[PDB]
Amino acid sequence: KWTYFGPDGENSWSKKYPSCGGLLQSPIDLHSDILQYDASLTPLEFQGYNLSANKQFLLTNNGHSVKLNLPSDMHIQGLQSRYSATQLHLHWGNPNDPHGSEHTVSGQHFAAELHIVHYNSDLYPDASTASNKSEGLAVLAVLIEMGSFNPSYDKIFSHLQHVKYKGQEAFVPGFNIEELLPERTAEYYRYRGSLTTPPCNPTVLWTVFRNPVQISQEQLLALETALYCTHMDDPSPREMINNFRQVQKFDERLVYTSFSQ
Amino acid sequence: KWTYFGPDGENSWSKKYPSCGGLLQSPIDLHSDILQYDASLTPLEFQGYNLSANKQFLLTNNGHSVKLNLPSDMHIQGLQSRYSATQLHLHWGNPNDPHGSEHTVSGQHFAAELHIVHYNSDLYPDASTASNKSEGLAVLAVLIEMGSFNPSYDKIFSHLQHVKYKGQEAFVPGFNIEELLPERTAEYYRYRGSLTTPPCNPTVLWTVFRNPVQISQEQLLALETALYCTHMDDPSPREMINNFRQVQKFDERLVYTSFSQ
Ligand SMILES: NS(=O)(=O)c1ccc(C(=O)CSc2ncccn2)cc1Cl
Ligand SMILES: NS(=O)(=O)c1ccc(C(=O)CSc2ncccn2)cc1Cl
Ligand SMILES: [Zn+2]
Ligand SMILES: [Zn+2]
Repeated sequence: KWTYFGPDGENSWSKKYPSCGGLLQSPIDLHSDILQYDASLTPLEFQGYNLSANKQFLLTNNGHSVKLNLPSDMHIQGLQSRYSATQLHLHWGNPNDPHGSEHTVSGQHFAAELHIVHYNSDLYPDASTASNKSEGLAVLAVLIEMGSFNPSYDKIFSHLQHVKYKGQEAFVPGFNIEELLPERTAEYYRYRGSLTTPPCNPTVLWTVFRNPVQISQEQLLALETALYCTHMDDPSPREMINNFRQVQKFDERLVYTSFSQ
Repeated sequence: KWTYFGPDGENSWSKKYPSCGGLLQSPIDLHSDILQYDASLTPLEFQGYNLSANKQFLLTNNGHSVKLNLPSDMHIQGLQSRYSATQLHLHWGNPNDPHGSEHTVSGQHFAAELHIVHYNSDLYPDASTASNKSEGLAVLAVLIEMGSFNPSYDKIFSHLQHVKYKGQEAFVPGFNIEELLPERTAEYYRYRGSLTTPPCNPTVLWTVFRNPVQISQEQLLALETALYCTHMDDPSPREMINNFRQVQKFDERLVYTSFSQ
């Protein structure tokens, strides 16, 4: 029942979820004083991302974001264990303030952010089990800016009116998830952090790509107006808007970059 | 006991201090989309700021900042009530990331920030009693950046070595506190917010001057390195660094400015 707004908003999540008040919290502001190039951050490879258009994948409103379940044969190659996909979801702002990324760069929000959540399948049976274990999760984050219409993100957004309320589910035909990543995926920021939602487990290896992708103003408006945190029949509806956490203190951490300049 | 780092850091303040998770929280990012010129915002008058050079004022390290006590005949004229001074103090970062103001401007931190705390003396007998009451407090905030040596800030900084550890004290001879204000004090941001420290009561009328002041690199490194949060005998000393709160969400609200151009 945590939220992003009001009594149950983010400054109160530590009252029920202790790790939200603990170390290694995400998101953070990516700024020069804390960046250091690391030549050992070699390119990731995205395997099994081209999902069959003849198969379908479950989209669900979970009361906090919209998530698409992903198959465990989809994985990242190039980390020190195989990380297999489990779901992707987004964070965004609202129609009058389309500035709802979680990570910021030199103090600036992007319009929205996509997280593709993977868990260490070499060591764990599922993401749920991985989530409270050492380097159990790895997230790929894409910063999203207002720009051109994006047909690939639209393969998710064209289903939003069928998942408006908490608990609703819809099926999305498979498409190539790598089309949601930006240009030059070899350039990224890497750091050790946490889930950005309760229970804020400090068990995530973050990769934030350097380059944003664009979606249009109309696609942002659809995402910002389609969805509710609450059930269909709730007499106290709450719009799913501004579902991003503020940046966190970077208390002694560095962020490592695969690009020098 | 509340701190800015570790288990007792800002995400954890709302357990004991519930207003830290309530409405009207400060600090905030001051960015162009939420600014609105208000011609009602006339210049404040700083009355009794030229402190008798024949009086001494108590400087303390209270384990959270360095604070200078101020006399109640020093006040602001121009508000709906008279607001009398009680104390000033500062917030800063650390030498590896020397960007520790509390307010930001277009997403950017300044090096440090000075707050001159005043209370509504027309309504209340002292700042403690006013702190949790309607219209209780008014703070002037000066943004600080690195540049020229500043003799006036040195009137406080030259006593830092005497207040290294928590509980220590020193006496500062009176000087003209208006020298700590920037140029063109007619130009400011104004909004209703809260204490940025526990108990975070939403009872502060903020005035953040538009223009920063400068201190030298050596004065800024002194402020960042001079003080500890802990008592002198504490076998586990903690440096007093990064003593600023992260910015808070601020949606469907305006910050009024005395300047348009
Ligand atoms: N916003 S984010 O940080 O990318 C994030 C959001 C939700 C989840 C999960 O729910 C993973 S499954 C789980 N996690 C904790 C406790 C039981 N199950 C994981 C991640 Cl990495
Ligand atoms: N950082 S800040 O927001 O300028 C701020 C910091 C501390 C104090 C006080 O200590 C006011 S006196 C007091 N406050 C709360 C409880 C008992 N006494 C007041 C303000 Cl406005
Ligand atoms: Zn996320
Ligand atoms: Zn302060």
